Amino acid sequence: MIVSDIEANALLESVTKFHCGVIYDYSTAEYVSYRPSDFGAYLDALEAEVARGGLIVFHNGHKYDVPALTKLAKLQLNREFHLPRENCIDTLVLSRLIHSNLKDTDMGLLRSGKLPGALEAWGYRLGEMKGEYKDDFKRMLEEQGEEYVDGMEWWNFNEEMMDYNVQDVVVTKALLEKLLSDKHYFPPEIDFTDVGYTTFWSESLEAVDIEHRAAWLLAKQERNGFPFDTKAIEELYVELAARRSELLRKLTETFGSWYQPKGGTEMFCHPRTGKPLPKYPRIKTPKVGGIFKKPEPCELDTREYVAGAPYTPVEHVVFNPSSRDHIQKKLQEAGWVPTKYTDKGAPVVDDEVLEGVRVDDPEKQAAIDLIKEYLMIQKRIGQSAEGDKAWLRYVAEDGKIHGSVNPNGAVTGRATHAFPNLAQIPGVRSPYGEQCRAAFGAEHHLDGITGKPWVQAGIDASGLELRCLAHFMARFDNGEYAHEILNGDIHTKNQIAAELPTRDNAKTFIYGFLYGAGDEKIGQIVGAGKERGKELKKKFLENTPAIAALRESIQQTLVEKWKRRWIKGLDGRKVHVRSPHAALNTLLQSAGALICKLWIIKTEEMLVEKGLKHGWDGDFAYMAWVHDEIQVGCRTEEIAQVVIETAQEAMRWVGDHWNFRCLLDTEGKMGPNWAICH
Amino acid sequence: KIIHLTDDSFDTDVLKADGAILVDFWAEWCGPCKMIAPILDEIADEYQGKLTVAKLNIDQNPGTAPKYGIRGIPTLLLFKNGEVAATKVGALSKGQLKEFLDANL
DNA sequence: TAGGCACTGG
DNA sequence: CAGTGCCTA
Ligand SMILES: [Mg+2]
Repeated sequence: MIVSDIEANALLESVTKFHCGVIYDYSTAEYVSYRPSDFGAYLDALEAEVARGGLIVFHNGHKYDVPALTKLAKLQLNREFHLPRENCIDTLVLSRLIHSNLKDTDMGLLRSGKLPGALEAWGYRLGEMKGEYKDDFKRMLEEQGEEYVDGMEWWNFNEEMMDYNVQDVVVTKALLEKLLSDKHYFPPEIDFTDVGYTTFWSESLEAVDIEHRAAWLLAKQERNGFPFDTKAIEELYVELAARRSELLRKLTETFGSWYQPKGGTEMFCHPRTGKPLPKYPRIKTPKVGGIFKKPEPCELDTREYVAGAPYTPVEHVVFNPSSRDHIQKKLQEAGWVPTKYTDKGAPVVDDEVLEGVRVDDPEKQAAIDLIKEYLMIQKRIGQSAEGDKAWLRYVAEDGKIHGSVNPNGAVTGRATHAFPNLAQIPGVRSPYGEQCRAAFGAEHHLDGITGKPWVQAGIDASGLELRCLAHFMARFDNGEYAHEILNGDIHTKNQIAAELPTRDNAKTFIYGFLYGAGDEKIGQIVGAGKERGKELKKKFLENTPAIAALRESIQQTLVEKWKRRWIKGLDGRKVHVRSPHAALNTLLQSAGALICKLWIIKTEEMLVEKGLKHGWDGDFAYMAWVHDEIQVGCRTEEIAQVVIETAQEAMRWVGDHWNFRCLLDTEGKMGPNWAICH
Repeated sequence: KIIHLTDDSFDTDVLKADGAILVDFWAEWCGPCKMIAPILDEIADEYQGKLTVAKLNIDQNPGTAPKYGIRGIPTLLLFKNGEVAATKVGALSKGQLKEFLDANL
């Protein structure tokens, strides 16, 4: 087993030069540095570990080091280099599994300061290295009277860089051994720093293998990217901006500008007593100025001020439809009586309240809808074009958006998305959603050989969360709930229980039940907010004893205040639980997350087994995985049909693999883009 | 006997009135404005026949002040034949104002 | 819409 | 950094 790390001249996307690398070999207990002219030897060493059926450990190697080495070997040495997935270990991936209850800077992309809770020490250091190196470079130059350029520290190899490289491997080795010291995931009787790859995966907790496979596949998904219709979004941008201006023109006419205090630097005090008046806006008292400037009658002073005469400095302000403060100011002045305020003390003005607001003036009453529309349009513009993370700012040269994915960003095993967040694109049911979704599609990628548009296969797991509930209930109801889902009407069944009016309300109720929603959210489904919210849940459980039995066995496992602060996930991993009340929900959500994770992994492995190649230079390409659905780009319709049926096969395999008490299914849809494939 | 203007009446009451007119741009929430207010009441009485004192609350009539800039309040503008002849900003004393007026009148 | 990401205002 | 919206049931 070897631990390694490399330093190169840029992020994966534009890297062109290997600066150096370091290898620590457990078999020799020695660190070896490789400088620029040793690139070839570095590669030879990695492949030799592979020849021995060994393991290579990197920190974030799955997303950077491994693919960057393949890219660099080809560019600099005209060599084909492809480390197999089976021989690689990623301490970042392992940390996210073992310390899933903690957040991380995602390798320095996020400001540690904004993250909640504590951060794992070794991991924190690794993620801050680049910024740290940049600060040492910046200094050495600033000390030699030499100018600094934004990112020149990464242009050429140097000994300071080499030192950081070596430090990286020492810290990664420390992290690794710390992770491996966790007996829950690695049996104590085995020295995992002294075994072959097959033994490492087979003898460690199943979750270890699943997380590495998920990370490898998702790294490939990121590199694939999601084909994006830049031109269409630009046209959408023009349309949105025009409607924004017009809405602004109207609203600014309806609500005119006004003045507000600004720049005051002196407390206003009652001239009579001298009593400070902190409530009154700040004033300014001119030190110079007079009626007739300093000297037969003198000359009049053309200045606007007069020494000692105070005034309140003010600035002109124009109505801003995006300012909740301005909206609140203008509406109360119309006869609106704020019913709900915030904790920081302030009128609550979300879209909900704006809908209930009523004012006498008919024009101001109608303007509220214009304000609502302005806020929504502002939302669409920020997301697609003007925000810092706008889609138009992320489209790469290959005409695709390569959004990032943290495979295990949630403690339940659920993944998170960012840069940009491709799991928050407006749905087809939302205003402008159809245009937004149609812009992300396999059709926007023209085959490298034939120029023909690719086709899209959208696959979703069917009612996964409910089926997971059925599965866990089987120990108590012997599969009754699961049978009703597959061959009956679970919703009307849930309606009769908890006694509800519409069967659609049953659905609303259950889907909210699975995602531990407060009693309040339950009430709003009937129209008794937070009131019947306690009654409903209770009546449901009463008529569905298997669920109450489950909740009870779940809490007995945790509460003795705690005998254990986690539940065992489907692959054996610990899943932190915040409160006993959340136990069940955590259980269900984790089951769904892990089933979908293993599912997408098996789906891709089966496709490859069938002879299909993963990549734009191949037959299919994973473009997006959003909770329970995956969107896959396919070179031909025939392939898309194969992907759809293969995904169903993979899901059944997963249900059988984990002895699931409820049958699992998927539903697939073929089409040119995400608007049609959802 | 002070003239309480509105945006709609400003043009006629000020820019077309005969003689000098002292306009006071103020706000209810301004300490300095509340200070000079009673002073304005007195000047209006003592200069009756020689000067016309007018007031414009900028919150009730937001369309006029912008036309003259106004960076602070109270802003006292002396008009003559529909044009600004003199301007002072701040809560002047009855004396400084009396001096400002006599000097400009 | 519970959890995350991200935006605009001040 | 506060107040919100957008996704996912
Ligand atoms: Mg590195």
